[PDB]
Amino acid sequence: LIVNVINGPNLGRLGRGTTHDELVALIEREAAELGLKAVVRQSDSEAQLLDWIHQAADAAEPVILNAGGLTHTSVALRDACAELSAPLIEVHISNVHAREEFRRHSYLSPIATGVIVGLGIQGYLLALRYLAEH
Amino acid sequence: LIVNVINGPNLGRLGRGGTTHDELVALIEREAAELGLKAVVRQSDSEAQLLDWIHQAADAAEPVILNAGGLTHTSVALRDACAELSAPLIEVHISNVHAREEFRRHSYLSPIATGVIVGLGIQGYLLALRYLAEH
Amino acid sequence: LIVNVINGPNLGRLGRREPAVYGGTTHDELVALIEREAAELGLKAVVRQSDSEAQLLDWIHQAADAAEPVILNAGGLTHTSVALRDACAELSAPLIEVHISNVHAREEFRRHSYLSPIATGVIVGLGIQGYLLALRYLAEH
Amino acid sequence: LIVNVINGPNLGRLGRREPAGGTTHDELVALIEREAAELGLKAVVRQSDSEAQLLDWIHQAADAAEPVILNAGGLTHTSVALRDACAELSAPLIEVHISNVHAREEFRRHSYLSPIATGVIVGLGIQGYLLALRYLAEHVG
Amino acid sequence: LIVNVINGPNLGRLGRRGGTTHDELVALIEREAAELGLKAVVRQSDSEAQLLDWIHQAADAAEPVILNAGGLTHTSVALRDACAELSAPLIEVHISNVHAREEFRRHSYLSPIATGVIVGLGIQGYLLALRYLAEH
Amino acid sequence: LIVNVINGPNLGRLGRRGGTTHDELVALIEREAAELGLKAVVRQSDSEAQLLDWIHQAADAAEPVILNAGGLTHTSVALRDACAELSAPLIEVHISNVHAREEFRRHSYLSPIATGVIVGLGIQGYLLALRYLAEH
Amino acid sequence: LIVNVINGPNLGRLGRREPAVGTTHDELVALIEREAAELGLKAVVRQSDSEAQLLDWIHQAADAAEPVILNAGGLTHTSVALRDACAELSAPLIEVHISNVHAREEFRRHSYLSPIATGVIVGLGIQGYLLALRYLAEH
Amino acid sequence: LIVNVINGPNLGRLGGGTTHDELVALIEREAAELGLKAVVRQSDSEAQLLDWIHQAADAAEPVILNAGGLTHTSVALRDACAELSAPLIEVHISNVHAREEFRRHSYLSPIATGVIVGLGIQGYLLALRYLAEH
Amino acid sequence: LIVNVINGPNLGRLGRREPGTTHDELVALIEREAAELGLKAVVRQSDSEAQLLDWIHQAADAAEPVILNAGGLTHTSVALRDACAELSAPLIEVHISNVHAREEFRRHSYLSPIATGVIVGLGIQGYLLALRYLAEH
Amino acid sequence: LIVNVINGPNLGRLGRREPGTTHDELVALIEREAAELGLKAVVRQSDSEAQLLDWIHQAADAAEPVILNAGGLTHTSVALRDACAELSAPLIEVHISNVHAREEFRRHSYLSPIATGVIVGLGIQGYLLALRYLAEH
Amino acid sequence: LIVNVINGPNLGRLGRREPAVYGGTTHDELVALIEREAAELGLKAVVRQSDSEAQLLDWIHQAADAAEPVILNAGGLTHTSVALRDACAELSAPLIEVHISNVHAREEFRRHSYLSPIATGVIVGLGIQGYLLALRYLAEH
Amino acid sequence: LIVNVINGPNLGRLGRRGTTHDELVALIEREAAELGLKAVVRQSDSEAQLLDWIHQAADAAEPVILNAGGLTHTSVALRDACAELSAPLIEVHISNVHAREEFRRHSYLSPIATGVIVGLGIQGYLLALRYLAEH
Ligand SMILES: CC(C)(C)NC(=O)C1=C[C@@](O)(C(=O)O)C[C@@H](O)[C@@H]1O
Ligand SMILES: CC(C)(C)NC(=O)C1=C[C@@](O)(C(=O)O)C[C@@H](O)[C@@H]1O
Ligand SMILES: CC(C)(C)NC(=O)C1=C[C@@](O)(C(=O)O)C[C@@H](O)[C@@H]1O
Ligand SMILES: CC(C)(C)NC(=O)C1=C[C@@](O)(C(=O)O)C[C@@H](O)[C@@H]1O
Ligand SMILES: CC(C)(C)NC(=O)C1=C[C@@](O)(C(=O)O)C[C@@H](O)[C@@H]1O
Ligand SMILES: CC(C)(C)NC(=O)C1=C[C@@](O)(C(=O)O)C[C@@H](O)[C@@H]1O
Ligand SMILES: CC(C)(C)NC(=O)C1=C[C@@](O)(C(=O)O)C[C@@H](O)[C@@H]1O
Ligand SMILES: CC(C)(C)NC(=O)C1=C[C@@](O)(C(=O)O)C[C@@H](O)[C@@H]1O
Ligand SMILES: CC(C)(C)NC(=O)C1=C[C@@](O)(C(=O)O)C[C@@H](O)[C@@H]1O
Ligand SMILES: CC(C)(C)NC(=O)C1=C[C@@](O)(C(=O)O)C[C@@H](O)[C@@H]1O
Ligand SMILES: CC(C)(C)NC(=O)C1=C[C@@](O)(C(=O)O)C[C@@H](O)[C@@H]1O
Repeated sequence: LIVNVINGPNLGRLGRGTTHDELVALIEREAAELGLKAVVRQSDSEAQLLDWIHQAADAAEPVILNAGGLTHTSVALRDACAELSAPLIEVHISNVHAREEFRRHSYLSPIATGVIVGLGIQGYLLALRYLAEH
Repeated sequence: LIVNVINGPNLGRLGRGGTTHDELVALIEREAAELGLKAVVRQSDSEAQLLDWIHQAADAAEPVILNAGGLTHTSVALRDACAELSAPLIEVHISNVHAREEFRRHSYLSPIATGVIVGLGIQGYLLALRYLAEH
Repeated sequence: LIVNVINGPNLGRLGRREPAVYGGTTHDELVALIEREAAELGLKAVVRQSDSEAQLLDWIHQAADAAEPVILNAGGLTHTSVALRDACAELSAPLIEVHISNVHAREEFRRHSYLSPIATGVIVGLGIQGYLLALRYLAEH
Repeated sequence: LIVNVINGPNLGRLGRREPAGGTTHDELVALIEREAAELGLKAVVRQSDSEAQLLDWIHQAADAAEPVILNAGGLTHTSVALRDACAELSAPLIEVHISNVHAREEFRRHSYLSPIATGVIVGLGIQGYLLALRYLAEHVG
Repeated sequence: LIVNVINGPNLGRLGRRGGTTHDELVALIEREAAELGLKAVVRQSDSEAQLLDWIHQAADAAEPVILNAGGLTHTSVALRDACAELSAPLIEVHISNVHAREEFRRHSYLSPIATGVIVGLGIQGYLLALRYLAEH
Repeated sequence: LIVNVINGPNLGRLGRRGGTTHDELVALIEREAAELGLKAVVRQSDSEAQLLDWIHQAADAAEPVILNAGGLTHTSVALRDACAELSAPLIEVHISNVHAREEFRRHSYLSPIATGVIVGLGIQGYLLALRYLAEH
Repeated sequence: LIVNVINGPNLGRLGRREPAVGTTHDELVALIEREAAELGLKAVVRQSDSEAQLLDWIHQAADAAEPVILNAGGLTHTSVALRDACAELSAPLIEVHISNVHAREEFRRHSYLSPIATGVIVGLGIQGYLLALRYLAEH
Repeated sequence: LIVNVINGPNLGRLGGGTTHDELVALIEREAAELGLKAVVRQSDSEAQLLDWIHQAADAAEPVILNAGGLTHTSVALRDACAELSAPLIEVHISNVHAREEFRRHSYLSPIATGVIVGLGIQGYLLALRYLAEH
Repeated sequence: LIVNVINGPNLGRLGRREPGTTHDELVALIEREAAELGLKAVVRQSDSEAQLLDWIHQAADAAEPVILNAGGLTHTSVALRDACAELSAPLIEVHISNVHAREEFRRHSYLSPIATGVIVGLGIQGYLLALRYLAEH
Repeated sequence: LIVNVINGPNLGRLGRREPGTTHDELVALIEREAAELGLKAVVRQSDSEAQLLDWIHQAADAAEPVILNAGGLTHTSVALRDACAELSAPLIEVHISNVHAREEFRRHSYLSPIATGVIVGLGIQGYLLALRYLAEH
Repeated sequence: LIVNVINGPNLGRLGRREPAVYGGTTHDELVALIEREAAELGLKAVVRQSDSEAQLLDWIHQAADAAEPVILNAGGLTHTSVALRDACAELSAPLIEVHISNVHAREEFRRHSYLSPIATGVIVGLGIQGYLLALRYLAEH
Repeated sequence: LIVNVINGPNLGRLGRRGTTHDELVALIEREAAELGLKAVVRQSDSEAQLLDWIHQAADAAEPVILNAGGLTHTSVALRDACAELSAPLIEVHISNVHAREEFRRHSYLSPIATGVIVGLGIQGYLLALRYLAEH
C-alpha cells in the first residue's frame, strides 16, 4: 500500500530545524516501519496539487494532505479531494485555532476523513499509522 | 509516568462504533503500557467533575487527552481550567465534527489546546498517547 | 406506557415567585396535575426535576435504554446545551419539548433551541397546559 | 362556542402530497369539527392560498373576538401583513405546524407570528390542531 | 444584613497555577465586612446546580448577592434565570478586565439583570461591592 | 494624589429631568475625596476636544482618571486613544446599567484600555472608583 | 392634476379596531379629499389587502403618469414585486407611514420602497398624507 | 408535450423591448418547432401562481417560471414548486446578480432543476429547448 | 410659538453643487413660512456637536419643539440622540436628500427611534412641512 | 464567428467521476452543435488559474465571446473576475450541477456580476444553449 | 500651489509621550519637516492640527472654497465621522488620506475608514514619510 | 541595493489592453537608479511564480513592493509567503480599492506589510521606492 503525502504552498520553506527534507526522510522511515510506501511531494502550485490528487483518486490511494493556505481559500482543491474514494487525512503542523480567525475555517475538513492539527511534524506520522489500519 | 484521558458528557454511552466505554478504557490502558505510559482513564457527565480532574492534572503537571463531548462547543469554564495546564493537552473527537452541524465546528478548547485530532474514531486516543510518548 | 416528564434548572421555583410569568402553579401542583391527567389517559407518568445537567442526562440515558418517551422542559439549557441535545438525539421513543412561557415574546436568545431539531415536536407558550397536551399526543402515539 | 381554524398557502394540497401524512384537507376539516364538537365547541375551518383572503378571515375573527388556530404555511416566515392582523386578535391565537419546522431549512426557524401568538405547536402533525382545540376547551381566555 | 458572595467555576483556584488565593480573599472579605458592620458568606463551587441552589436560598431570604460567575458568565441561561428571581441587589464582579481579553468574554448573560457590574479592579471589586451594599 | 473625574456629553443635565444634579455630584465626590485623603477635580463638558484636552493633561501629570464619557463611550475612537496614553489608572463609570438598555450601549470603546469599569451602581460608582484609587 | 393615494394591507382597519396607533379609513378619505380640494388637485384614495390589486393601481399610475402617495403597511418590509412596480413611476412617489417605524420592532426599520421613492414621511400620524399632498401641489 | 410558462408579478408590463404578447407569440412560435405545446400565463397574483403551480403538479408537466419579485421573497411559492415531479427551470430576463444585493438570493433555485439568468427574453426559448431533450 | 430649527455639520454648505439654495436663503425662507403659520422659527446652524447639544438642552428646558437635521451626526452620535431623548415637545428629524437612495451606512438613524417623526428626500421642503405639522400639535 | 469554451479546474474529470459524459465526449458535442450553428467552437480545459487567464486575455484581445465554466474558481477568484471583466463581447457563465441545491458557499460567484448571463443546473446541454444564445449576438 | 496638511485629534501629542512608538518626532518637528520638503518641490505647506471636529471641518471648507489640495490624517475620526467624510467629499482638488501607523495591523475597527472611498488615495504604515510621499504625489498630479 | 517590484495577475495588462506594463518597468527603473537602487520589476499570473519570487526576496533579505492584484483579497498562501520577509514590504494598488466593490476593501496582505499605498496611480510605485531609499 502506497500513501500519498501532499504538502501545499509554502511548506518547502519549512524551517527557514525540521526542513522539508527532514520531513520527507522522517516520514519514509515510519512508512517503511509500518509496511507502507510513502510518496511525499510538495508544490506551491494549486494546479499541481489538484493533479496529484487526481492521480491518487484514479489509483484509489489514501492521501495525507497539508494544503497550507489553500486550506482556507480553495473550493477547487476541496472538489478534487471530494472524489478520493480512499481516506484523506488533513494535517497541520501548527495549531490553526490559536492564530488568526480566518485559519479556523477549512474547506477541506468537511470532506476529509479526519483532521490532525498542532501536533507538529508527527501529525503526518500519526496519520500514516492510522492509514495502516484504516 | 501518568497520563490523563478524560471523557465528558455522553461518552459513557459509546456502543449503544460498537466499542463500549468499558472497552475503550481497556484499549487505552493496554496501548498506553506498551509505550511505557500509565493511562488514567475517566468519564463523567458532570462539568464540575471534569474541572476537579483538570485541576488535578494542572497541579501534577500531568498531560491530558480531553474529549469533552458537547462541552467542547459550550463551556468557557472548561476552557479556562484547561488553559492552566502546563503539560500537553490533546483535544480529541471520535467523529468528524466538521461534517455535521455548523455549531460543532466551533471549539472553545481548540485555541488553548496543544493539538486536536478529529474524525479518526477511537484511534484518535491511541494516536494522542503516541504523540505523548514522543512529543 | 411509562412516560418521562423531565424538568430542568430553576423549574423547582415555578409560580412561587417569578409569578408574572410562570404562571402560579408550584412545582408540586404540576406534578399532581400531570399525574392526574396521565391516569385519565391511561399512562403512568414519572415526573422529575433537577438543576443538575449531569442528572438530567442520566435520566435521559435511562429513558433511552427503556425506549420510554420523554416530555422535556430543559429550562435555560434549551438555548445553551449541546450535551443534552446529544443525549436526547439517542431516544428511539418520541421527544416532546415543552416550554411554559412563549419563548418567542421575550429575549432574542430564547428564540433558538438546540433541542427543537432533534425532537418529535414542540409546544410553546400555553402554560402548564402544554405538558398535558403533550401527554395527550403520546397516548395516541 | 366558536373557534376559527385557518390554513394558509398549499394546505389544500395536504395529503396526498406526497404522501409523505396521507390525510387530505377535506378529511382534516372533518376531523377538526368532530373534535371541537366532542369538546362543546364549534370549529369553522377554512383554507386559502390568497393572503388577502386570510386577512379578511382574521379581521372578522377580531371583530367577533373568536379565537384563531393558524397554520399559515410559507407565510409564517415572510408576512408582516399577516402578523399585524393577528396582532389585533384579542382572543387566544395559537399558531400550528404539522411538521417540525426546526428540523428543516433555516429560513423555517423564524416566525413572524410566534411573538404575537398565545403559543405554538409544532411537529405533532395533524394532532396539533386538536391539541390546540384542547387548550381552548380548558380555558375561555 | 447578610451579603452572599458566590464564586463560580475555577475561582477556588485563585493564586495557584491574581496574587491572592481564595483563602486570602475570604480572610479579606471578613475584615471589610466587620469594618462595614455586615455579615458576609463566601462560597465557591464549580457546580452550576450548587450555584443555582445558593442563589435560590438568597432568593427566598431576600438577601444581597455578589456574584463572580467565572466562565458561566458568558454561557449560562440557567444562572441568569436563577439570578433574575432575586429581589435584593445583585452585583456582578469580575477580577480581570473582561473587555481586554478574548471577544467572547465581552458578553455577559448577567449584566442585563444585575443591579450593576464591577470589572477588572481585581480582588477589590468584592470589597467595593460589599461597600455599595452597606450603603444600600 | 490629585484625581480627575471627567464627565462627557449631557452629564451636566443630571437631575434636570434620578434627582441628584451635577453640582451636588461634584460635592459628594469632593466630600468623599477629602475623607479619603485625596483631592478631586470634577469636570463636565459636552465637547470631545475639551475632554481630550483634560485627558492630555492627566497623562502629562500622570494623575488617575475616573471617566464617564456618556454617549462618546460607544462612539469615540479619538477619546479612546487619548485615554490609551494614561499611565495612572483609568476607571470607566456609568451611572445606569448600560447592559439593560438598547443593544448599542453594550459596546464601549474605552473599557478595553480602562483599568476597570463600574456600571449601574449609580452615583456611588464614582465613590467606589475614588476608594479603589485610594488603595494602590 | 390627479394624485393617487394607496393604502395596502390592514389599512382599511384604521381608527377604532386599532385604537392608537385614531380616525377610520372613511374619515381619512374625507380628510384627504378635502385637503386636495383646497390644494387644487383631485385625490383618488384606495385601500386593498391584495398585493395583486395594489400593483394594478400602481401600473395604472405609471400609465397615466400621475403621482402616488403609498402606505403599504407590512408589505413595506417584504415586497420586491411592489417595489419593482413603484420603480416604474415617472411621477413622484411618497412613502407614508402613520406610526414611527423606527421606534418598534427592528424588522420595520427596513423599507424596500424608500430607495425608489422621492421621499418618506414617518410618525407624523394621518397628517403624513396631507403633508405629502402639500408636497405634491408644489412639486 | 405540454410546457407551462409562468410569469409572475409585473411581467405583464415588459417594455426587453418586446411586450408580454410579443412574448407569448414568440414562445409559441418556438414551442411549435420543437414539437411542444406551451401554455403561457401571467399573474400579478400569488394565489393565481400557486394555483397554476398545483395544476402543473397534478398533470406532471414541466414548468418554466419567472416569478419576478416573488423570486426573492416567497416561501409559499417555493413550497408549491417543490411539489413538481417534472422539471422546473427558473428564468430571469435580466442578470439578477448585476443589480441590488437582495436580488441575488432566490427561494426557488435550490428546488428547481436549473436556472437561466441574464440571457434576456431568449432565456425562455433556451429553457424550452432543454425540455425538448428532457 | 417658538420652533427650533437646528441644523448640523455641513449644512452651512448648502450651495453649491447642488441638489441651489444657500443656507442663508434657507433660514429666511423658513422664517417667513413659519410666520405665515403664526409660529416663530428660530433657525441656527453649527458644525460643532457641543453647540448642537447646548441648543437641544435649552429646547428641553423651554419645552419648545425641535426640527433637527443633524447631518453626518445622524448616523453616528449617541450623545445627540441622548440630548434629543429628553425633549418633551415634538421632535421631527429631517433630511433634504433621500437617505435611503445612497450609502448603506446612511440608512441607520440614531435619532429616529426617539423622534416623533422623520421626513426624508423631500428637499428643502421637508422643513416647511414639519412646520405645518408643528402648527397642529 | 469563433467562440471560446473555457473549462476550469477539475472539469477534465467529467464522467469519470460521479458515474456520465467524459470531457473529450463533451468537446465533441460542442463542436458538433457549434458547426450545426455556423460558428467555430474552441474548447479548452485547464486546472491552472494563470492558464485560464491567458485564454481570457486572448479572447478580449480577439473580441471573441466566451462561455466559461470556471469550476471552483467561480466562488473564490477575483483575478479570474478582473480578467473576465475585460471582455467586450458576451461572456456566458455556465454550471452543470445546480449550484443552489448544494453548500451555501456555492451560491455566490464572483463571475455572475460581470457575465452576460448564467446557466445552472441544466447539464452538459447548458454549453449548447449558451452556444445557441451566442449565435444571435 | 498651496497644500493643506491637516491633522486631527491626538496628533498634537506626537513624539512625547506619543507612544506609538514610543517616539516621536513631535508635532512641531513634523510641521518643520513638511514645509521644508514642500518648498523643495516648490509647494506651500500650510500644516494644521486640531482636536476639534468642527475646526477640522472648517479647514476642510476653506480648502474646498479655495480648490486647494488636502493631506488628511484624521486620527480617530477616520474610523467614525461621516460629517468629516462629507466635508471632504466636496473637495474639487485632491485628497490623500495619511496614516502614520499601519492601521491593518492593529484592532479590527481601525481597518475601516469612512474617508478612503471619497479620497484620491491613502497612505498607511509608512511613518512620517507618508506626508512627504503625499506632497510628492501632489507635486506631479 | 536591490528592490523587488512584483506584479500580479492581470497587471501584465495595463495600458489600453495610460502606462503599459512595459512603460511601467522603464519608469520604475529610471526612478530607482536616480535614487541609488536597482529595481528588478516582474509580472506573473501565476500564484506559484510569485511565491517563488517572494521566497527569494526572503532569502536575500531584499525589500519587496507588491501589487498582487485580485490575490490581495483572496490568497492566504501569498500572505504567509510575505510574513516571511525580514525586509520591508510595501503593498501597492493603482486604483482606489475603497471606492470600488466592497470585497476589494479587504487585504490579506495589509496586516503583514510594513506599509500600503493605494489609489495614487502608477506613482504609488515610485513613492514606495522613495520610501525604501531612506529605510
Ligand atoms: C510555511 C508555513 C507559513 C508555516 N505554512 C503555512 O502557510 C501554514 C501552515 C499550516 O499548513 C500548518 O500549520 O501546517 C497551516 C496553514 O494555515 C498555513 O497556511
Ligand atoms: C458519545 C456522544 C454522545 C456521541 N458524544 C457526543 O455528544 C459528541 C462526541 C464528540 O465529542 C466526538 O465526536 O467524539 C463530538 C461532539 O460534537 C458530540 O457532542
Ligand atoms: C421557572 C423559570 C425560571 C421561568 N424557568 C426557566 O428558566 C425558563 C422557562 C422556560 O422553560 C419556559 O418558558 O417554559 C424557557 C426557558 O427560556 C427559561 O430558562
Ligand atoms: C407554503 C406551504 C406549502 C404551506 N408550506 C408548508 O406546507 C409548510 C408546512 C408547515 O406549514 C407545516 O408544518 O404545516 C410549516 C411551514 O414552514 C411550511 O411552509
Ligand atoms: C449621550 C449621553 C447624554 C452622555 N448619555 C448619557 O448620559 C449616558 C449616561 C451613562 O454614561 C451613564 O450611565 O452615566 C451611560 C451612557 O450609555 C449614556 O450615553
Ligand atoms: C393599520 C396598521 C395595522 C396599524 N398598519 C400597520 O400595521 C402598518 C402600517 C405602517 O405602514 C404605518 O405605520 O402606517 C407600518 C407597518 O410596519 C405596519 O405593518
Ligand atoms: C419590473 C420588472 C422588471 C417587470 N420586474 C421583474 O419582472 C423582475 C423579474 C426578474 O425575474 C427578471 O429580471 O426577469 C428579476 C426580478 O428581480 C424583477 O423584479
Ligand atoms: C450639506 C450636505 C453635505 C449635502 N449634507 C449631507 O451630507 C447630509 C445631509 C442630510 O441631512 C440630508 O440628506 O439632507 C443627511 C445626511 O446623510 C448627510 O450627511
Ligand atoms: C467536476 C466537479 C468537481 C464534479 N464539479 C464541481 O464540483 C464543480 C463544477 C461546477 O462548475 C459545475 O457544476 O459544473 C460547479 C462548482 O460549484 C464546482 O466546483
Ligand atoms: C497620534 C495618535 C494617538 C497615534 N493618533 C491616533 O490615535 C491615530 C492616528 C492614525 O491616523 C495613525 O496611524 O497615525 C490612525 C488612527 O487609527 C489612530 O486613532
Ligand atoms: C488593473 C487591473 C489589471 C484590472 N488589475 C486589477 O485587477 C486589480 C488591481 C488592483 O491591485 C489595483 O488597482 O491596484 C486592485 C485589485 O483589486 C484588482 O484585482
